[PDB]
Amino acid sequence: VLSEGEWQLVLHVWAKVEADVAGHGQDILIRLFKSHPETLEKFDRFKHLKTEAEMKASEDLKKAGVTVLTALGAILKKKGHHEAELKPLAQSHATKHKIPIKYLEFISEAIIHVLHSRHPGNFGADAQGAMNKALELFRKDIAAKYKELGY
Ligand code: HEM
Repeated sequence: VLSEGEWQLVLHVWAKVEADVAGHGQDILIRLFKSHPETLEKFDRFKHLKTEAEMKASEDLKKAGVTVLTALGAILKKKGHHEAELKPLAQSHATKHKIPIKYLEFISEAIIHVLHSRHPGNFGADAQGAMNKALELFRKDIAAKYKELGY
């Protein structure tokens, strides 16, 4: 459970992302792919991309970044009341895309990495704490649906 002050922090951080959704989302996916190459293999849509330059130049990767962050942004703004929004993502990711929960931990770390990279001196220690908590809560709640389905 996050406090109100912690959710306020999360959403102030998210306001930074909303100023350049496609940029943050592309950066997040690139970091994920480069740090954890097994993640890229799950995307028939992107597995042609070999080099970071190709990833950076991929307009479709930007579009995927918008899609991901649009969904995560809406989720965060529910401030934990996100059962309706998580259900379809659990189903798709566990059963169709075959994404292990470990890879959600990896994308969570990518988010923190990219926020630090883009906002040096402006991503506060309190904010990092709160954002970690929010992402932990998301993973816990998705993980429960995975467990249900045998994943
Ligand atoms: C914050 C975490 C995540 C969010 C909010 C998210 C959100 C989404 C959304 C909204 C879609 C499109 C709708 C759907 O199929 O359900 C999608 C598709 C997909 N996601 Fe995720 N995702 C996340 C993490 C991951 C991770 C970590 C991976 C892989 C390592 C992954 C792999 C995929 C794949 C393969 C697709 C289908 C892409 C396509 O072929 O168009 N997702 N995701």
